[PDB]
Amino acid sequence: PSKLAVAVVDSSNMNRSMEAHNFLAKKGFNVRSYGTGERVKLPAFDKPNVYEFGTKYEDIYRDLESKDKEFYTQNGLLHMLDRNRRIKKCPERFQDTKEQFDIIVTVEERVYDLVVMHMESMESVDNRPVHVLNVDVVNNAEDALMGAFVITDMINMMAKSTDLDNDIDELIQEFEERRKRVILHSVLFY
Amino acid sequence: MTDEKTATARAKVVDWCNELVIASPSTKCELLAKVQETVLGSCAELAEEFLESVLSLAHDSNMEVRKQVVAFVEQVCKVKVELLPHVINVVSMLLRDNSAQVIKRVIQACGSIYKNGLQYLCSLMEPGDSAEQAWNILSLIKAQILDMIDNENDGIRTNAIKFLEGVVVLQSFADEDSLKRDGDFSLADVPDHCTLFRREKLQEEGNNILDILLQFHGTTHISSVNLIACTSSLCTIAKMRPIFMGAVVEAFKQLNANLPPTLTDSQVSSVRKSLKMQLQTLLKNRGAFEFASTIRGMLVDLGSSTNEIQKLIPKMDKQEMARRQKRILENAA
Repeated sequence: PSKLAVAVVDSSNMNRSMEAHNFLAKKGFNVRSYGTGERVKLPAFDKPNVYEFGTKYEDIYRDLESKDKEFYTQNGLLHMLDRNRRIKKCPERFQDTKEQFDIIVTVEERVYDLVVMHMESMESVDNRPVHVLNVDVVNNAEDALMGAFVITDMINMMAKSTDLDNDIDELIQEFEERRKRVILHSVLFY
Repeated sequence: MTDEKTATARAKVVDWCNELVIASPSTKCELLAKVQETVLGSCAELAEEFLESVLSLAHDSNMEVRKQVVAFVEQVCKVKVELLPHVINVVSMLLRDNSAQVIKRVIQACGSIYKNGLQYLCSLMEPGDSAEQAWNILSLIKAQILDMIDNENDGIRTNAIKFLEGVVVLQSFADEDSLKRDGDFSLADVPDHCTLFRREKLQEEGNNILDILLQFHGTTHISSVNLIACTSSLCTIAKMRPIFMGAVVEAFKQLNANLPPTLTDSQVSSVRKSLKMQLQTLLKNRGAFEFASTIRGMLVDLGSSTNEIQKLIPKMDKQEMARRQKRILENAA
């Protein structure tokens, strides 16, 4: 409805960012998503499924298919890869993008730190501020879905504001209260 | 030697400038985007004659249009900075704008505009009257934006703080301990042949803006966003100009001991996490040598381990330390 450029950021750019990306896009928002990790990591505990950022979601689908089509059908990972391939081609890395946002939402504190470190590491040119918010989302299928509803709810509330900068601290404060959550909120510059 | 390129480009923008007076504000922004990519990009020569066409749209009722004018004028000072006196008036005028969205965008653009404008004016050997006029508007822009730290809008205040950061950095001297930054410009880069202003007066202003930022940073009713922005701006200033390091470290020390009671528990965590990062950055600067133990004290208060802090301190040779240790002893007397 409103002209907010939003980004959702996680480790992977696979589960939690894509659940939120999906729901925000369906609400009509100019949304993009990214991962803060070095490489794309999917689920033995010491044996994960690793791929590069820039790898098509479809290539990851065919790789896990030919490895073991049955295991990744039972854990619903192929269902996730389905959703993501419909949203965009390949998962992207936040640290490499030249896109600018009004709001950035991270799904855990460790991601938040990564985003903030990165943004700060780059000298500001446009002098344009951006709000970085952290909403904790526990990394599993069920909680990534519930989390994506919260993030959507939070961005909807923020989209309603006629002056976001001037109202955002009050909005967060009362949102935190009503939803019994802690939203870390910082400001960074492009 | 000639060709068709200029004439073919002029015919394209004449068409676009004619559509503007009868176009909807949404169509006006599309048209202006195309006119800027041509007139400041593909065929840069077309700048001077289509200037007034674009600058007239600074009076348009739609704020998006007004914001596009700012975007254009900011580009003009980047690629055709010789046109600076012919555009700078609209910028000072747009700082009196009614829409906060326009004010914020103008302050943002004034960062590059003031740097590019200051670089160009002190480069001129025989500066004219138009150069004195442009400098006077730049002086007023600084004062205008400086007043906006007491604006009622939080977003305006944030942008104003960020603008003031670049001014302090420009209007101070770099040294050996300054962070290596590509386009870095200091009062050392301002020539003695320049009549337009004096290095001492700019330094005096830079020191006054810093004093204002240091005081602002220490108030009890500051917003969490303004506080975070101010803290990071103070960090940029100290790492760029380590002469201000002691003052910034003291401000940080005072803040961590007296967090404004207007901050929420979340805001405190947010402020402290940002403060931690700024302190870590400053500890990497060679100019922080004298304040290494103070900074360590605060980082320990903010949860850093002994080994995390230790890894940040730059390695120095003993002769370098002795130079510094003895400079610190002579300055104390």
